[PDB]
Amino acid sequence: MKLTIIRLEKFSDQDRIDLQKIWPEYSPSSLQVDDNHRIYAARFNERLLAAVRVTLSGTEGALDSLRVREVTRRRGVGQYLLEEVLRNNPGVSCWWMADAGVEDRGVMTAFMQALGFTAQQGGWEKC
Amino acid sequence: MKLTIIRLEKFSDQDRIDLQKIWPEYSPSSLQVDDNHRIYAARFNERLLAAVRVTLSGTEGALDSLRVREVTRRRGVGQYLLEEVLRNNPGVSCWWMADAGVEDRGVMTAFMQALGFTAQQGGWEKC
Amino acid sequence: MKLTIIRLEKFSDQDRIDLQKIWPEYSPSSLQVDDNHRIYAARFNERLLAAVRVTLSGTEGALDSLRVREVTRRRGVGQYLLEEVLRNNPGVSCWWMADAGVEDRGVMTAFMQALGFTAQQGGWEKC
Amino acid sequence: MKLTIIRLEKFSDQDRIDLQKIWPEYSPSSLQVDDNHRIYAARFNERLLAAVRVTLSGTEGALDSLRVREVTRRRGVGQYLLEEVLRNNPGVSCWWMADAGVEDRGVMTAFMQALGFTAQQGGWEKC
Amino acid sequence: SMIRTMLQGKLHRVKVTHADLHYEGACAIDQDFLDAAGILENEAIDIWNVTNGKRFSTYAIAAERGSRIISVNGAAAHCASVGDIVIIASFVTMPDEEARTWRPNVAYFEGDNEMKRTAKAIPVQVA
Amino acid sequence: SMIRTMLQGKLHRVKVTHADLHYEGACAIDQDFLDAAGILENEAIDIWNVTNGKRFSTYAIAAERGSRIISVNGAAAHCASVGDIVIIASFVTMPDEEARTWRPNVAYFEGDNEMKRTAKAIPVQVA
Amino acid sequence: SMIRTMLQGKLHRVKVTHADLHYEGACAIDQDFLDAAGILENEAIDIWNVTNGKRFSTYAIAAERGSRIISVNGAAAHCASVGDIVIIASFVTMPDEEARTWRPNVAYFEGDNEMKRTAKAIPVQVA
Amino acid sequence: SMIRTMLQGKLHRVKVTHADLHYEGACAIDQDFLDAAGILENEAIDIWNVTNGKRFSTYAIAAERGSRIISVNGAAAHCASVGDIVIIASFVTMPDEEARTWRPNVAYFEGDNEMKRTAKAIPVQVA
Ligand SMILES: CC(=O)SCCNC(=O)CCNC(=O)[C@H](O)C(C)(C)COP(=O)(O)OP(=O)(O)OC[C@H]1O[C@@H](n2cnc3c(N)ncnc32)[C@H](O)[C@@H]1OP(=O)(O)O
Ligand SMILES: CC(=O)SCCNC(=O)CCNC(=O)[C@H](O)C(C)(C)COP(=O)(O)OP(=O)(O)OC[C@H]1O[C@@H](n2cnc3c(N)ncnc32)[C@H](O)[C@@H]1OP(=O)(O)O
Ligand SMILES: CC(=O)SCCNC(=O)CCNC(=O)[C@H](O)C(C)(C)COP(=O)(O)OP(=O)(O)OC[C@H]1O[C@@H](n2cnc3c(N)ncnc32)[C@H](O)[C@@H]1OP(=O)(O)O
Ligand SMILES: CC(=O)SCCNC(=O)CCNC(=O)[C@H](O)C(C)(C)COP(=O)(O)OP(=O)(O)OC[C@H]1O[C@@H](n2cnc3c(N)ncnc32)[C@H](O)[C@@H]1OP(=O)(O)O
Ligand SMILES: [Mg+2]
Ligand SMILES: [Mg+2]
Ligand SMILES: [Mg+2]
Ligand SMILES: [Mg+2]
Repeated sequence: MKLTIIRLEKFSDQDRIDLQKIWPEYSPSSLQVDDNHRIYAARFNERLLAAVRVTLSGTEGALDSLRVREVTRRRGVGQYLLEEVLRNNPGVSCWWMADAGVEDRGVMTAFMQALGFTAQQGGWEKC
Repeated sequence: MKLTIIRLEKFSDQDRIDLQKIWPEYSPSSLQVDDNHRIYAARFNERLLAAVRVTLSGTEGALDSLRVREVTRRRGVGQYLLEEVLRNNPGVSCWWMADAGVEDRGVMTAFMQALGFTAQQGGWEKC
Repeated sequence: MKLTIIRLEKFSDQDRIDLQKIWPEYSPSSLQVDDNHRIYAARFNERLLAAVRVTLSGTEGALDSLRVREVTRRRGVGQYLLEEVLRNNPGVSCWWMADAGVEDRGVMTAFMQALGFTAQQGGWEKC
Repeated sequence: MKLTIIRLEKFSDQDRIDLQKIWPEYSPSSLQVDDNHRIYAARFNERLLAAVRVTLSGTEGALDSLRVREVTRRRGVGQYLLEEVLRNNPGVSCWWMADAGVEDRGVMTAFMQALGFTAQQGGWEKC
Repeated sequence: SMIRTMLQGKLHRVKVTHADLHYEGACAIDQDFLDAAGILENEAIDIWNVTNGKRFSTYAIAAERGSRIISVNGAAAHCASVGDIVIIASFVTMPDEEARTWRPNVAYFEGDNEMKRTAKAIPVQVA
Repeated sequence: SMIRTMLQGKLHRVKVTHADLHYEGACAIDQDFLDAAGILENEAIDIWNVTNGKRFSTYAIAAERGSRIISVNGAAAHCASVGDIVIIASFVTMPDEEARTWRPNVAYFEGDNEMKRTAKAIPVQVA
Repeated sequence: SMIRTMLQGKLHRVKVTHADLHYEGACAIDQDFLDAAGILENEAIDIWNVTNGKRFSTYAIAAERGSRIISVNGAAAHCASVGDIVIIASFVTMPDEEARTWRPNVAYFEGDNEMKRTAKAIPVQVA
Repeated sequence: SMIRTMLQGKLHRVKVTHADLHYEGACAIDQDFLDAAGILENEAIDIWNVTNGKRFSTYAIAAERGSRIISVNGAAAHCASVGDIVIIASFVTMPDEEARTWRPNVAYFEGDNEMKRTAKAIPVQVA
């Protein structure tokens, strides 16, 4: 189906294969999911193309491990994933993403700016 | 069906709904219809897009309340409605439309001129 | 069917109607046809568009009354009719057309020239 | 079928007709075929368009009688035939074609150069 | 310099008058009708059959001015019968800037191919 | 100056709301939907029916802004029924250089023609 | 700068000589025939089958000059059989000004693909 | 300035790997395959099905480089099944002068979408 943002609470074996490609450094299910530790993923034609982890603390929210598969970058996937994360957590009024793991901090900043985040020491904020 | 000019002698409920949109200021059937007080309407795909009232006095004829729905203006509907009114009342050799109710007298004059009417005090004439 | 040159030896009623349009001045069958007095016609989609009369005297041949319907001129019909007449009378080595009846002698000469005829007093020749 | 390079070990009657057109100077089967004397041919829509004879001597290989039908030249057929000959005799590290029979030595040299052969006295070499 | 494909003109609901497999090519149209819709002799046209649902593309030729002929000819006669109601359209290309203000040539027919109305715009369909 | 044909924009999975053989021409589309996909009034559009498999070409007209109407009209109503799910596309031409960086206008629909998402790119399908 | 699509040329009523699913691409045409109709190798052509009614589009390749071959190849061989009578056309685009004086290249065939006539215009169909 | 429509490139006899009504749009093609045939993401392509005879037009999207995927998606999945053998083509327009020397990008496939050969010309079919 068309590009869709989903919250993954349980993982199929396809999901497991896809998440290994998106996140080679992590071993599912080292990945914990509960009500405050979320994983959102972009799904397109029964495959995941991008993922991010979300940590909620009421009005504060942290983002880490945002990654879009190299093959499908600059097609708006990253942006749609993040907007759906913001939109579906309307309780959060302050978001943080630390610059950890980021390949290319220059690209990340231009992306986070398009989405309205301000660059700060160690990260990006929208708050 | 294609754009058609009709004389309405009886009104369906669709006609009533359509005439309320064309003429919010009037309450059908406050609207009297007899042999000398006519209503002509432009019909397109089972809906009315424009209407006008016609009063006949033999060789003299009055027009009032000419209105085309805003959404479908400048597509020739107003012009076709008026030509069919003139053509189908070939006994009338003198026509008058008073400038009453007119939103934009500037637009009206350019329209009535395209149709061959002369601007006069209080109205337009073709005679 | 496609444009075809035919020798008419017998005339249908369609042929009669068509020849009246091509030749209003003649009354079929005032028109005599035998082995030396021929009528060739251009036929297109079961109608005649052009006709000419051919008189043969062995190695000499006369053409008269060449006419293509006004509606279908300058589409190559006249030229094809004449080529088929020449081609199908390969015994004739000298052809004459008199300028009689011709509307526009200027147009006729340019046509007869395209076909390789020389203008002469009273006519055209190819010989 | 699409353009295909084949090694002909037996010849149909179509093959015989085709080889006569490609090689009018030879009479099949004057043409000997064994393990060291090969004929490769370009086949396209059940017809042969080009042929060449191959003589193998272990690491040395000779080519003669390369010809593409005139009608289908400069469509890449000659080049594909030769590449498939080289590719399918990977044991041969030194190839020779003598300039015998060649119509247009100028065209041949530009072709053999495109394929990486060097012009030499009496022929072309890739070695 | 993005180029759009725009409806140039249409003949709305003409009746097929002739259909014959043996005629040449491929829709013959009364001259007056072509002029009304801005369609040219030899131009590509699309034909949509309201009677039987078939949609096919061909090119237009002229039929005699005033004949009212819609002749569906050759292979196309598999797609329509005498008396079918069809829509005939052509399409042109132009830069986006011109396309935003383009007005098509539209002609409306009733009864025995009687041209009822020409216009330059199609109204908006309302709820 | 090689010119490519590029997907200009699409309405993805709209529902047919009306279909009637007696309506004029040939797909009426809510104004807002046309704007979202960059499609113009009178532009050629292709319609692909997911419900029944039919693929046909027509041209677009406007329907009243906010109506959500997808009206399949005239001959086209042989190709779709009320409630069918369709994709509507238009295509433009541009030089190869511009085509390599072109981004189409894409609009996504769910439920009762509710526009869910607009975008400028389609993701890459992964294994 | 409105651009029209015009019939460039046609082969009128040729006979299919070969049809095979296993051949490559997609209509092979005698060279002489292509020249007569101004059709180019690799050009898009439309094929209209008079024998069975099918209408399809493909592209032309050359067949050997003088062979008289009309070979319908690959997927297209689902659309025609050996002996079917077809019309082959191509279309070009040009500015409206040039289109008004355009003359197509037309070639007429009979019997075993014998070219009978070339011409530059199609006559007018008369009542 | 007559403009021709020329075969730009083709993928010859690829195998459909996926077909699903529920996927978005409308043929996803391995990146490497697009490059080989000069076909662009979002470009209009024609698909000819050798297995079942269907001919339809759509537009191309990218699939992951090296996947070998030919995915027939959305409404198009009514026209092809997993394992069907198809030909994929695109077409471009260029002036007649350039068209006479144009060479298409052609790619040939065997077995499990293994690219066997790229070329720039199709040979001439001989008798
Ligand atoms: C374990 C871990 O995962 S640690 C975390 C590691 N993560 C990373 O290293 C990030 C690697 N990069 C990525 O994943 C992607 O490149 C992202 C998330 C930065 C961007 O995702 P995308 O889907 O490619 O971006 P998207 O196309 O949605 O971009 C939207 C906007 O961002 C901006 N943008 C994105 N990429 C770029 C770029 N390379 N240069 C400039 N601007 C850019 C543009 O404004 C763009 O809008 P446009 O296409 O209209 O210009
Ligand atoms: C209770 C009551 O109803 S009181 C009466 C109230 N009525 C009003 O206030 C009138 C409101 N306006 C309207 O209804 C419409 O705008 C009308 C009747 C003036 C015009 O109807 P339309 O269908 O829009 O006009 P149509 O497209 O037929 O115009 C024909 C010609 O008129 C002229 N014309 C129309 N609108 C304009 C304009 N806005 N500016 C300049 N010329 C115009 C043009 O010459 C046009 O021909 P073109 O399109 O070839 O240039
Ligand atoms: C009772 C009786 O019938 S009396 C005889 C009366 N006949 C007449 O008065 C002749 C009336 N005119 C006609 O019938 C036609 O105009 C004819 C026969 C002169 C020409 O027939 P057409 O079918 O129109 O000519 P066709 O298109 O075949 O012309 C071929 C060539 O002739 C020349 N030609 C024809 N018409 C013209 C013209 N009007 N101006 C210049 N050259 C012309 C051109 O070279 C043309 O080739 P082109 O189109 O490649 O330029
Ligand atoms: C008994 C006997 O047979 S004796 C042997 C007799 N043989 C001969 O006389 C050879 C006659 N000529 C031929 O058969 C052909 O012309 C050949 C074999 C030289 C070339 O075959 P083709 O299939 O036409 O060549 P092909 O199209 O594959 O050419 C590939 C490259 O060769 C070069 N080439 C081929 N022909 C030419 C030419 N005429 N001029 C310049 N370069 C050329 C080009 O680089 C070309 O690549 P391009 O099209 O990308 O420019
Ligand atoms: Mg992306
Ligand atoms: Mg209007
Ligand atoms: Mg003529
Ligand atoms: Mg060659």
